Amino acid sequence: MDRAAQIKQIADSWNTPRFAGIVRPYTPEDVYRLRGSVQIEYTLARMGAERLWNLLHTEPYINALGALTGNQAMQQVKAGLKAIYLSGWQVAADANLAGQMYPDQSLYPANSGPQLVRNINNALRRADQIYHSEGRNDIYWFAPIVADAEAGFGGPLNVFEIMKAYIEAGAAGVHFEDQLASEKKCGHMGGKVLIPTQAAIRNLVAARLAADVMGVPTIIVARTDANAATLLTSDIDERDRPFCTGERTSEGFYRVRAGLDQAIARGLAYAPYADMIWCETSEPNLEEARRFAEAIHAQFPGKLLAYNCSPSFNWKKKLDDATIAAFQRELGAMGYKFQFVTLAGFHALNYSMFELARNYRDRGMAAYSELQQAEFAAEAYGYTATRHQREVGTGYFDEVAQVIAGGEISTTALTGSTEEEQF
Amino acid sequence: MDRAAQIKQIADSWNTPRFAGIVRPYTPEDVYRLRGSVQIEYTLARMGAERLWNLLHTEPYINALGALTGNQAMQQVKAGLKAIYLSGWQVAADANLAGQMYPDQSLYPANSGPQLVRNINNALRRADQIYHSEGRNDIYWFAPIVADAEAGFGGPLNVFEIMKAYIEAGAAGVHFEDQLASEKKCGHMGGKVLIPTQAAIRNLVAARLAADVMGVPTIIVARTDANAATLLTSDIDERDRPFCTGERTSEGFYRVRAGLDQAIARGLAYAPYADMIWCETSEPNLEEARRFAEAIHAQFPGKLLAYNCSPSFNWKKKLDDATIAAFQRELGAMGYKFQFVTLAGFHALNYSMFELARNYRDRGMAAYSELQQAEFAAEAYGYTATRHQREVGTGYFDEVAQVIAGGEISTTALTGSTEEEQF
Amino acid sequence: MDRAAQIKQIADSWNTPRFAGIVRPYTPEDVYRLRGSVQIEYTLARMGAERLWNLLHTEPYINALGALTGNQAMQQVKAGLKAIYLSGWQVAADANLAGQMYPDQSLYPANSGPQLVRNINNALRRADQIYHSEGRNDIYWFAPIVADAEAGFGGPLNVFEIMKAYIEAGAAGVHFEDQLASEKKCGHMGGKVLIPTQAAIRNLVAARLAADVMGVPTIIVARTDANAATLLTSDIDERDRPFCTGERTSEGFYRVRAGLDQAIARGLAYAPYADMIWCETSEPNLEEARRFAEAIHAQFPGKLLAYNCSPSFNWKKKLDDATIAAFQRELGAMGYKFQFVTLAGFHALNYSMFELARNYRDRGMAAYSELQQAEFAAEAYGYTATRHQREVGTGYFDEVAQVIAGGEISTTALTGSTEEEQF
Amino acid sequence: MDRAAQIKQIADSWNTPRFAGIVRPYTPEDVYRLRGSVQIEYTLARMGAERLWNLLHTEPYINALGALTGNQAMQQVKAGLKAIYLSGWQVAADANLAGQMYPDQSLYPANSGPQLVRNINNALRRADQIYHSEGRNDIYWFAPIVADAEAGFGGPLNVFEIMKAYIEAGAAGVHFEDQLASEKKCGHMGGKVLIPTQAAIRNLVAARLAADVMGVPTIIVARTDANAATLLTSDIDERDRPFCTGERTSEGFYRVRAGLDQAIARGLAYAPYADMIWCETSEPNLEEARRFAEAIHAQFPGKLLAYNCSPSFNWKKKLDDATIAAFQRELGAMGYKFQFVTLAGFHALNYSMFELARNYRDRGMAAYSELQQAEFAAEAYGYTATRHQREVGTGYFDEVAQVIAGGEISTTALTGSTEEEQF
Ligand SMILES: [Mn+2]
Ligand SMILES: [Mn+2]
Ligand SMILES: [Mn+2]
Ligand SMILES: [Mn+2]
Repeated sequence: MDRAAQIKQIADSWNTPRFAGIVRPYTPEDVYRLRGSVQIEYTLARMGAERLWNLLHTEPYINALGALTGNQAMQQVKAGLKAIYLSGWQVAADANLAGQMYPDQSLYPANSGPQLVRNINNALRRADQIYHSEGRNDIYWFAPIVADAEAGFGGPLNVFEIMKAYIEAGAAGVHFEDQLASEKKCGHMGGKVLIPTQAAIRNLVAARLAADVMGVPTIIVARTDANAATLLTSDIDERDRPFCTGERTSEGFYRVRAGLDQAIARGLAYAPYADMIWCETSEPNLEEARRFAEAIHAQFPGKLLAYNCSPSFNWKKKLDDATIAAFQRELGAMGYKFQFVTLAGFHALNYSMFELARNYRDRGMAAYSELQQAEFAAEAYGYTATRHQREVGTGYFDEVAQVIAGGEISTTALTGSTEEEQF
Repeated sequence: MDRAAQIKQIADSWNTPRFAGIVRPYTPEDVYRLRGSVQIEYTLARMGAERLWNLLHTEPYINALGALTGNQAMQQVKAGLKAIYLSGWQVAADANLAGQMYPDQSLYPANSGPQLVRNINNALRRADQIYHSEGRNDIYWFAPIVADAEAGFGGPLNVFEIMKAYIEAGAAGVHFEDQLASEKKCGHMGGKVLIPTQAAIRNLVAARLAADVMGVPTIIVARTDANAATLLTSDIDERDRPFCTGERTSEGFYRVRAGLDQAIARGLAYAPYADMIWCETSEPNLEEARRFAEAIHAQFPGKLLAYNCSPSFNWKKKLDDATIAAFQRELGAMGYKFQFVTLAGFHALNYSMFELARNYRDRGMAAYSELQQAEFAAEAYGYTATRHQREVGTGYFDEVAQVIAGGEISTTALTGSTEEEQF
Repeated sequence: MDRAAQIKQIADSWNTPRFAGIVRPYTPEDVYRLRGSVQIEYTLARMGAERLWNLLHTEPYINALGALTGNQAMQQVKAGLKAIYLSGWQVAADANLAGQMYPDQSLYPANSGPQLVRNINNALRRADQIYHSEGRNDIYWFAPIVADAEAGFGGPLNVFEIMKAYIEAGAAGVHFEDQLASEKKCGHMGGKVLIPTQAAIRNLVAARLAADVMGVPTIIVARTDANAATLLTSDIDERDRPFCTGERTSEGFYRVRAGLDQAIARGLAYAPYADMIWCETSEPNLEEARRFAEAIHAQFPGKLLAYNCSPSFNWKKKLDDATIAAFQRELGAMGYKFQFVTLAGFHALNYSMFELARNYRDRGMAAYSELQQAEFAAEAYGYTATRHQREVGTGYFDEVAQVIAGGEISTTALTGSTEEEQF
Repeated sequence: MDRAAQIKQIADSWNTPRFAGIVRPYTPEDVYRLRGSVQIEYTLARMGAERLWNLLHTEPYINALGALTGNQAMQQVKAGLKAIYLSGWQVAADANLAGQMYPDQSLYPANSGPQLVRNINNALRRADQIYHSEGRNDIYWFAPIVADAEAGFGGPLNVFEIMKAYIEAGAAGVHFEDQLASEKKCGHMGGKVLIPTQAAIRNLVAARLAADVMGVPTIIVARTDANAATLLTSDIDERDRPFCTGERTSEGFYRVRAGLDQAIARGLAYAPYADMIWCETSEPNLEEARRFAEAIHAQFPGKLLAYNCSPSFNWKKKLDDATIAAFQRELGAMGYKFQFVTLAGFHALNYSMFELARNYRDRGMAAYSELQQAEFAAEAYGYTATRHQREVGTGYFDEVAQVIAGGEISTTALTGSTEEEQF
């Protein structure tokens, strides 16, 4: 009976040092029933998961920046960062399948993040294909990507579906938050509304079930928005009543005492279900992170923690230049093994085009010459995109075109280009 | 007869200073027969063509940069550039509906170009919604976009469809080139192939017909890659026979004598069927542009020209600081009223992120600080995206939410945000 | 300061027979503040809106079927139906931008509906382009489409965005229903959850404010699932308190007294905020729809109703042939001016393909030739797709190529075709 | 090296009974150089191509229908067809990412075809998912898909790129035709233009290289339109000169003597670089088919052929009902192991909706109840889609939902649904 052999193999897989901490309130029987008859392979997802787990257990910490194009993810890997962050904020702003500029209010189409992850993996694969074609070895391009699944884009089935989509697109890891989908909001926005703790756990179980049904040890990050969230949908859950002042808004939200206490309560509740815990934060406060991490290690020794080094903070207002300089080392040492500047891509794209565009209006081609000279200078450090035809794969596609002809083509592109003759 | 007015009203619109020197080898009765029973209204396109036309005549010249995201487009407009360039090179590298990193060899889906125009206009539309709600109006958001139609992605029927798609999306001008569509290549790549003059003209006719059928006076830009391309597909056209050496390649291609000679032949053929002539060039050489300008102006005095200040040139290697600085004034004088840096969008993005990522790898939040610190300094020039919640409409959608609510609303986004607290 | 002229124009358009007894809890100045500098024209939306309203005021009733491709819509208009239904259920199952087969649980991307409207309006537009070129005009092609906006896919902001999307696509009417977005099911599935009355009203205001913002009088259709829904998110609304039992579920949902009385409570609550009321129903019961009409008209005389002649009912099981044959004429007398078979596309498509497939396995082209004959015979009833090159516009694009070629062209498609030879 | 060992794995995988008599004008080392550093698994494409090969070699022949929705493909598999045809034509008319209705004139976005293969595999994945959850085995859902790549949509790299696209979407075979890509049109349209035989060969080689790089034995079908095509781009190939009259068109096309001898010249040139050969024909003439099967097998013994049972033929005009009944049986014994009704999807869809729309326009719900009854009748033969909630996976998701809850759930959809009361 290969039914009983398959369920056997599911079970053995579940019972390894990965998953040591974690609870699955479903049998292997259940996963078997719901995964169909043919097990599809998700190479980039599996590789990304295994590589992210190992980095997280073998590095001081993993520091990322959000990317909203493949070209950005590419230059992040070229610089030597070992993981890539997929910001829903950045997706709303400038990269969704509605083609709109959106504030972080869950207004964009739900397949936007997965498609971007798929685009980022595609850029990374072309980089690798190009490097491989030149017999280079100096970069491992399949950087784990950690993706924003917001509040699930609805109910647990919506969670289940987006988890599967992120895996198909090949994400190493996926974060889910405890906000009301109908009213999801940026973590550094007012008006945040919590769901019942049991609600947030159902969401996390749907993540893991999805991941199991795809047969990938995708990393589940449980985020909580409870440190600032002074609104709750329902007082039904015994764990949430203690935080309810017993008053109610004209929409019938329950008012709650937000602060590290409600953040810790949610963190503790979610941690048997999550590979990593994320506590949204009003400011960069190394002390608040020490107390949050202390609280969580108190009952969950060595549980991975992630920290948002948000551009949503005015860093040099909240902190002296020495503390900033040490911030990621300090967060490192408390257990925050994954740290990510969420809106790095937006700020990098918007500021960089503003400075070029404004100098261009003023000084025309002087502005562009200066950028091209900055790009040449940066070649000493790894940068190469100044040679933009090679950068995007004109080299690679020329070699394809030559294998297809047999050496006899008058239409080789990189040969006789301004790139080969002026750089 | 209501039909007779419609056929009269088309004709009247053709017989205006807008179409002063340009030939339509088809009749008002034709446009009528092909345009359906209902006149659909393309506001963004009409506005853009009318303003692109008025600007190219009023202003000394109009310099633009390539946008590949809505955000790049909008920061170009905020920095006071009066028009946006849509590079297909850029669509191919990092912004196409296949989600692939591609060289400039028409590998991406043909609807990628227009989807991006819509996306950009969606962003300028949200910027305009924002400024309007705030009673500001110190900026004109609806900058006209000039878009890459490459070589029409195939036959004249393809040219027809991609022009309509671009007008639907709100392009002000579209540019077609005279490369073989199966073998289309960056203009600065080797191994480019010409179609005959009559085929190149069929494409520009199909493009005006598209525009006449939609009822919009869209600027038509005709590009010649003949300045460098030494391959041609047919010896069929009288005007081209003079350039064929007599050699033929193993593929079939007729070899031709490239040079300013061929470009002038092509430009002069195209000039009566286009609004603006763009001679692709292999170095940023002003005498070459002067020679070309006077050649067209000899026959077509006051005909509009376009110069691609290509990042595919190495400006300091090829020019002294004085020329670079004066380059665009020079071109404007010669009659080049639209000057564009095609790959600006690409190099801003890649350079900016390689530089943030690299500094961030060594120095953690100290690097991100310097970007935030620079973003604040940039406000002296009119940069605002440092306050990123407001930049992308958080404030606009609050107003909408409060109007929907009466005013009784607890889930407002911007009030209570770290953005109001710390900025 | 032409502000005051523009605000006056907004106000006047609101005091017309259209929008008689239609409540807007907002001012013309609010609309002015949100709509932006510039007023983009939505020709199909305007036409469709204006036409659908006239049709509901001059016809015994409009009876329509569900469409999930252009071709389907196209043949519905060819058959003489005057309007088109866009089913979210059908989007779910076989026409969504995730390209997944889903049950009706809002598991698909929220832009799938508006995309499908654009595609239909495209097919219809080409049908029109063809007929116009051939000089025919026995069909008016611009049958208004009524589109499913489910429960807004989230909050009032989610509603406002999806309305505007539908208006860009060219919908005449959009329905919203009073289920929770995260728990949205098919109205004939079990375990539906209502939101509070004040919540549904906010969604219907967001809808209108979207329409006002876009200068288009789009039909708004408030749906209620309160006839069958035994759950509710919150007892906050004074108006809902009567229906609550006081039991709450293990998830916190308040049990309520599902039935025509709740359906009626919601209908009367929504009626002043929508042009059309639709009471979902669990069997085709004329007496039921009589009660419901009497109740609404009791307090809102004239109010247009809409009825789902759902395929989710077994029509033979529930009704004799006499009533089935009378059903739509009876509803029309009651004020159900828009009646629609939601899953007509689904059953037509799956049945037809299964039957062809089943026969083709056993009998090969013997089976296909029966269909091919069935199709010729259908020419008695007005079918023409049997000649499938002319059906999709081979002739029309041939007319375009000729105009382009100046009559020339040795590549015409329909000259030489097996269609001219064999049909 | 591990390099030499990977190069070998490639070399060994070619040196097998598949690839039989198949020339690659490149080395395993070439595939290694271009394939990047990781090799991604492609389960559906590998299963599809292994199964297709196996069917084509063990069944008397495979007969398949066109499909333009997953639902159409679903039902094709359920009625018991062993394979699915993806038709570029159908994609043009009612299934393209332009959302346009198009004639078969290569006017749609190239990734349309691959996007539709994804959707269909998804549909079959959810059917399989359902049948597993109900513990059924009677149907094998993973029916191989044969998809249209037209003329590669451009140069050989466009062929490279769409072949990959088709593989990562899970296509089992892809077909390529020797018409000029910019003038590409229906096999049964006039005005077809041939590319040189050397160029047809590059496109096939491009196809094999893509499949080899993704490491999947995708079935390549070479198609020729040289039976009817009387135009050619270049008289350059020495195999093509014989058929040149020496006349030229104004466009510069070479007139050629079209017919079975030209199609046999193309078939014999292409045979060594394809697994299966396809001669496009103007009528369902069994003699023509024997003369082709013969010409080809004379030099390429046991070469698989494909036949288009085209709906572009008026079947009962050209043949007696005796010959029609026996048509696929005969073609089979001649060696035509793949036989497909290209446009079955279009005809099934347009017929069934026109018929219902017309009946519904006259007799209202009497018309719909006749279809539903016709649907119930069909259950005798395996149809089940009349219970439409179970068909699209409401049951499957109810089980997912119940495993996430652990049995404490009041929002189960089939529980209390009209489907479970009336069916
Ligand atoms: Mn987020
Ligand atoms: Mn280009
Ligand atoms: Mn629905
Ligand atoms: Mn085809």
